[PDB]
Amino acid sequence: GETTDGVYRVMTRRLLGSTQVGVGVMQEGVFHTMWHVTKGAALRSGEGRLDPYWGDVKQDLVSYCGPWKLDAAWDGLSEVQLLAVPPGERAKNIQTLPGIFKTKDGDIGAVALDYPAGTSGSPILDKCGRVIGLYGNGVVIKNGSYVSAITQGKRE
Amino acid sequence: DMYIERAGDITWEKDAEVTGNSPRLDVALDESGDFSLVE
Ligand SMILES: CN(C[C@H]1CCOC1)c1ncncc1Cl
Repeated sequence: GETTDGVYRVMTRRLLGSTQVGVGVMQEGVFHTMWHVTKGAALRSGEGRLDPYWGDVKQDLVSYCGPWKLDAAWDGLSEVQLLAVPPGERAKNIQTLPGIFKTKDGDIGAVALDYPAGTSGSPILDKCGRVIGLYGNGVVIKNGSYVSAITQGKRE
Repeated sequence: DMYIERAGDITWEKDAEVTGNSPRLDVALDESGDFSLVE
C-alpha cells in the first residue's frame, strides 16, 4: 500500500460511517502512532497490511513494520508546530511555545492546544521539520482546557 | 478493521497561526499511561 513519508489519518469502519480515531507519522518505512489510537491492532493501507512491531502502554506509543525511528527532541527554548490533522478537516500547522510537565523522572515538553480526540498522534515538529514527538496524551487543567505532552519514543 | 489515508507532508509552515500558552505543570504518570495533576 502507501508507504510514502508523511502524516496519515487512522480511520475505522467498525462504527457509524468512517470515523477518524487518530493520526500517525510514516517515516523510513515505519508507521508511528499513539497506543490508545489502535490498541496495538493491525492496520490496513489499501491492500497491504501493517503489523505492530513495538509498543508500550505507559509511553502510549506504538510502531508498525519496524522499530521506532523518530528521535528529534524539543530544545527547551524554541517555538514548535503542531501539524494538527483533525477529523474531517484539512491538515493545519499551529505554532506555539511549549510549557513543561514537571514529573518525578524529569521534565517533558507540553503543548497547550485543544483538538478533538481523533487528532491524537498528530506530530509536533521543530524548525527543521523533524518530528520531536506526538500529540494526544496529557491532562485537563482547572479551567477545563487540554494540555498534551510532547510524547517521544526512543530510537534503538 | 482500521486503515490509514495520507493527510500530507511533515513540513514547518512559515506564517502559521501562532497560538496557545506555555503552562508549567506538576504531573504524575501512572502504569496505565495516564497523566494526572499533582497538588
Ligand atoms: C478530547 N481529548 C481528551 C480525551 C482524553 C480522555 O478524556 C477525553 C483529547 N484527546 C486526545 N487528543 C486531544 C484531545 Cl483534547
